[PDB]
Amino acid sequence: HLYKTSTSSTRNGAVQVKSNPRNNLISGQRRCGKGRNARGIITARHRGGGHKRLYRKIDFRRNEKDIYGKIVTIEYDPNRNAYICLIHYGDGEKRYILHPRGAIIGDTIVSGTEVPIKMGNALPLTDMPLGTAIHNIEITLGRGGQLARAAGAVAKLIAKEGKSATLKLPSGEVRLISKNCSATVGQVGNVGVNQKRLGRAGSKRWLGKRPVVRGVVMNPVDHPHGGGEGRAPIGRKSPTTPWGYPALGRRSRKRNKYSDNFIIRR
RNA sequence: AUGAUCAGUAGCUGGUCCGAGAGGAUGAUCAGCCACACUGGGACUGAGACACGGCCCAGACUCCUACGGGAGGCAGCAGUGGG
RNA sequence: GUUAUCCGGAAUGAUUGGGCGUAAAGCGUCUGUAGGUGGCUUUUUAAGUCCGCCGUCAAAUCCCAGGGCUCAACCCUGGACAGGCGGUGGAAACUACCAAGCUGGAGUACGGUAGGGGCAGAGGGAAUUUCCGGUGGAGCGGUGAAAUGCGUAGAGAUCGGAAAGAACACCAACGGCGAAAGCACUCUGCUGGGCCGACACUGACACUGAGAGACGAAAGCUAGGGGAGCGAAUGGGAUUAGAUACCCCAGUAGUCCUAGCCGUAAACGAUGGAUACUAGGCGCUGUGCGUAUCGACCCGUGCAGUGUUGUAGCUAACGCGUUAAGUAUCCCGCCUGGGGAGUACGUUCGCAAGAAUGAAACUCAAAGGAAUUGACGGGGGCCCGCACAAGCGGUGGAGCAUGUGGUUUAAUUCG
RNA sequence: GAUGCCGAAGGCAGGGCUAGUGACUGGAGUGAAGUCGUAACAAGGUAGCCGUACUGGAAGGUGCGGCUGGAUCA
RNA sequence: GUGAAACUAAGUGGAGGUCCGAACCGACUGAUGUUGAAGAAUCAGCGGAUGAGUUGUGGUUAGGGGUGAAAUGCCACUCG
RNA sequence: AGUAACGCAAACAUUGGUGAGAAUCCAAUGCCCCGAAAACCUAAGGGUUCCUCCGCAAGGUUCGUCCACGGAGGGUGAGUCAGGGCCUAAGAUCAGGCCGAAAGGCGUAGUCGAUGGACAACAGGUGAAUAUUCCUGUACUACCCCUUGUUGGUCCCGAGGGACGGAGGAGGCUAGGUUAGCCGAAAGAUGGUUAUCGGUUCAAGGACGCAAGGUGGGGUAGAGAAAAUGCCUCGAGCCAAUGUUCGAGUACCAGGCGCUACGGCGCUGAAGUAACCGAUGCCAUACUCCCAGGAAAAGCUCGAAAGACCUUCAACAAAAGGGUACCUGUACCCGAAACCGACACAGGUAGGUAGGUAGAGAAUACCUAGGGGCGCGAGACAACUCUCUCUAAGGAACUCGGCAAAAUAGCCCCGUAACUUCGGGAGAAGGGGUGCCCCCUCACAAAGGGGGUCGAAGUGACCAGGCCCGGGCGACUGUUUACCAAAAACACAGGUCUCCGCAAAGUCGUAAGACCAUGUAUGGGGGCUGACGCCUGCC
RNA sequence: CUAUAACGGUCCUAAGGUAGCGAAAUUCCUUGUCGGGUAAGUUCCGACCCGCACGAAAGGCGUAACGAUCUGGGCACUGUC
RNA sequence: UCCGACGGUGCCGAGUGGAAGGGCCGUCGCUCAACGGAUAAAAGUUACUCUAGGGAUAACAGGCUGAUCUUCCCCAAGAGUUCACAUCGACGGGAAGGUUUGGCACCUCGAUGUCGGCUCUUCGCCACCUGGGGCUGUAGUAUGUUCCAAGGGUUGGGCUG
Repeated sequence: HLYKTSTSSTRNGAVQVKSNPRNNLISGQRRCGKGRNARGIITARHRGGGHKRLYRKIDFRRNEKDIYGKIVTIEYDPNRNAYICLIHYGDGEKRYILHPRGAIIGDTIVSGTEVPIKMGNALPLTDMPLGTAIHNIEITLGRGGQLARAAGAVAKLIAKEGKSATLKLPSGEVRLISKNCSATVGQVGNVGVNQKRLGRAGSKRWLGKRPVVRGVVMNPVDHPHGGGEGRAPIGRKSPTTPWGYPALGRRSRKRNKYSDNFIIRR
């Protein structure tokens, strides 16, 4: 840790120390996915089970404009770890929005064109100096996708660029997307919240997904490779079904091809 | 902590040896005091020793035996063995 | 006579008697409890201290004077001493206690000054690298030479634009600030210390300080970010007898930020802090004054800071020299041969790497400091010989003479 | 006499501490002055050393920070 | 106790796939059986036991295909 | 071969009745076993196997006047229970439509389907077999219509309320139990005993809404948005186990009086209170804490640009009137021999109630209620086999292996090594006491501290770890070859490499569609490795 | 002084196995050798070591606790003998 | 062999006249070697195994046979101080027995369970001990060798299956 509110670390005593939640909810939920990795005919792509899910919620695109706000209190949501608060616009529109950084006390929070740049709400990139700290960009002028993982959701820019295309995605290198888009302009979601360690699985891993490791475990049928006294013919192409883990490369197009540039591969 | 407790070592002092002195090292002989006297423990007698040459019990040794059972201990003087 | 053993020689633990810039030695720097020390006046106490006296300090040793064994050793009279402790009757300057003050100590307020002091948040300029596009050509990069590498899927160079990180020229100065470490582009916000000046006020409320608490260059470590350049490691090229170095082309951790941790350095002025004194000549910052300051300036008076053929003095010498290792006082830390060691063991601290405290056996008789003479130097300054350079001829090639090694031989004699 | 308290000899379990010893093993001090380098001392010829980190037959090399008990006109 | 912090000594509280042990679940070892009670379990011991635990009911995937902490087991006393 | 077997080792016999005959039928006197069970109730399934009167060749691995056997009759009567009926999850189907050779797949409006949610009573008595349904006493809910009072009502809704989750830690209170009082009976076949045994019950509804550690009102104004934003005047509402009354000056009830085919029915019928201690029960769908922060709809309530309605129809309430509340199952069994396994095979199988004594305990052992003796016996009784007791000296010396046994195994207290990421091992190891009575209080529910005393033994019964040392491997818990191997196998978290800014990669599919994520590179997917510590070289 | 011979020379490769460990569940001959345990022990433990085919995350070297794991020893208790 | 290239030959050539093609004469292409050559073109495992058959085809074992192995014996230079044979005995030879190592693989793969230990034995012999004898470089006490004879008896543990 390097910032305040250090992550609690359960000292030794008995391998690990699970827990038992207990809270309340107030509307703002449909039912969320509750069928486990399936399809109705074939599970497809194994690894995925365990209960403890539900609770979906919404609010992403944000069509509201020049409307003040007031972040009431903070709140956490399953799956994605980066808070979501509950805010409270000047008028009284019940929403959530991705919890920026320095807030909780309400702060400003406001969307629309020509608004105070800091970490309010939606704000068209068309009106942005450099953009050293955005948040969640959108492929189009209406969606709210891309890096929605508030935590670590970073994507610098290139000061002022024409042709209506900039954005500097993290591990995704740099690409070109419409400029007529908007974002929360937060680019924050706490990094220490994910800095913590799982522990030793059991009551922390399975409670979210089935075993992630498979191993050779022999059996030429159960897996493209296997057999032998104990060792495994690794490297000799052993991916589940013609895959190819040694890079190779994918995603091939010609017309609607990738508009990303630079993209270094070391 | 102006240092308890613990561990190693040791009788104390008057004095002795050295040193110009201070100090340092010791305290054999003579004398005062303390402690012990086969080892551990205990009491009795008596003004006083719970007492080398007193008693009782236990232990390790030495010696006697009709082995049933008993007798001793110089860290008093002179001496023996041993070191 | 030898050996053993204590003391002396050892002012080599020094209380009388020593030291810590370089020889062993100030802990890396502050704050601060206990402890040690503490300005000036009067009164008082008089505990310490001092005077006298009364007890005890056994005798015998030791010492002084005097006796007896024919001397002496030895024995012996009296005295001295037993440096101490307690008590009583005094003395009162000093130290200490108590009371009332004073002020030069120290502290505070008022008004100003300088500074990279510190923390946080912004913003500014050059350059480097990278991405895209234009122009254009075959070379570029690099070295003592080269090569690896980048190049005609066309770099470099050049121009336009973008992204990003770090440090921030000049001013910078023998400068300044800070306890130390350390800290410099500009701005704002909060904040510490130092200094001067007419003063106003308290009033010694002080100094130092084991333990303890806090701060710590860089490197390193934990978690999360960032990453232009540089660059441990590592991979190639080159050099070389070899180089798993120096040098060349790349390059990871790291270097940067937040938080926590480790606490070490020629943490060096290698000379701990505080105070009072002792010859002088030049360089900063505040303030007073100087025909009305007519001026760049002139004459003082304080803080901090260099050099000095720096004097006395001090020092082994080098050197220091009122910011002295000069003359003194207060208190704390440290050393008392070299190697082994600042390691081993144990305790404590740490995530780890390790830090702190700290031995002995054995072994040598030497380690070490300054300075002196000379030599040496792929150190410097200046100078002389075919010494080089300028030039001619020659050797090493050839046949032959001769000398020497090696070989051979009974010897192929010796130097 | 019996009984009870205290109680030495002696007995049991588990620790601390100390001396001796121990396959094997680390570092260190010496002796022929052997083998491979020559790292330091004159800028010893990439100045040296201190702390720290990594690497290497070895002396040692390299990075960062710092000092000079560094030569030189820089 | 420190200027304020970490610290420490009680109490409170309460976590831990924790410890012991029934129901339950899962089953290592020995014996009795193995034309047996039973086409394989019982008896005397053992492991787990608020847990990635277990169970009742219903549904979704099913063979060259599904599922699988994959034994290539299982897919209803059969099966790579 | 007529050998074995006649199916857990919870033994059985006797006096009578009936019959041709009965050890196993029935009746009576007992033994014995179980006692959170081989009791009862209920779901699934089964499904008439329940009851009664008869018969029995076959089915009951003995007979049988016995039977869940056969052959004839009789018997499941609730608007409140349950299933239909409203609503809804996984999921199925699914107009038009999107797709696919045909077939068909997928999928929405909409429409089905639960172990989910939503209105309403019990206590007695009666019958050979049923009963919260028959009967008696006392109550409740919803709809329609009517009467009275008041008031504006009003869709496939908006909003509120419904939707419940973990674990852990306090108190009260209830089932129920014990003691005492009271009532009734017996006061007694070896001594003593005027005191022994039994009962002491009692539901909903309604009122009460219970000294309470559960959970800020009200009024006015606002064309965009509004889980809403500003003032004023006073501050004291919901939810809720239990108890106390009415309900029961009743019924029930020990025990009698009569009858009796003797199984059982009529009549009558006293006491019916208090104190102490409860639980994994209830208020706690709570609260505290914590985090892997964990269904939907309807019923209900309220509001609806007061659109449609508009002296109306309706809404609320009152008589807590009157009428109505249609259709089915509901017998028996149900960790049981009528269920699932070919049988009456000790195998397997969800939920609920569940007492006394000792004990922490639904442990264990012995007793209640209640349910059984498991359906071949009697003698003999040697070898041998199966399940066990007790066993001189020594002691594993057996053996592939101390397998199998034995033993250890209670609580409190004292004490406890190497090592440690120092959480542990430490329930190490190794010891002592705890019985009973009396006294201190002639009880402060226990416990402790003294004294005295009994037996060989005092957790003395059941129940109830064996410990220590060194070493290989896997960190561990967990999972796995369901019916011989469950292990250093597998799994696990940690680390790293690689692919994807996406209608994803990738997986299912000829397609559509869809899973993967309504997430998103501290995401996710695939491979190897795989706790941590020191490290992970050259090519 | 034998061995050792760290040194050197030479041939062959992409580079030629570093640290640690090693007769270890992976060295046939090794029933190995030395030392400890036993009256005796090809079993086990501690080392040396000439590891025939140990070896760095298809992991190497350690490692508290944990496991109905595998191997060996001792005490109490056992006719298991 | 078949598939094909090309020349010659008016042989034929599906309406006719030609042609393509075919036929005939002549030649060429195939480590087609596993070469009387199955394809133009095709390597392994199966301790998961399954099925059809046989011992005419193996493994344990019986049997035939049996060089090797075991035992005994002949000639005999020498060792044993001397001396060949108390004992032993080189260079070679002849047999018995039969449990070793093999061949055979004759009878059994519509099957006869491998080793070892434990329990309980049976027989023979060139029996180690007890008994009766010869020689002895056997003094005695004890041994060496040989002959008859087994009547009987003939061990407990550490380690390893």
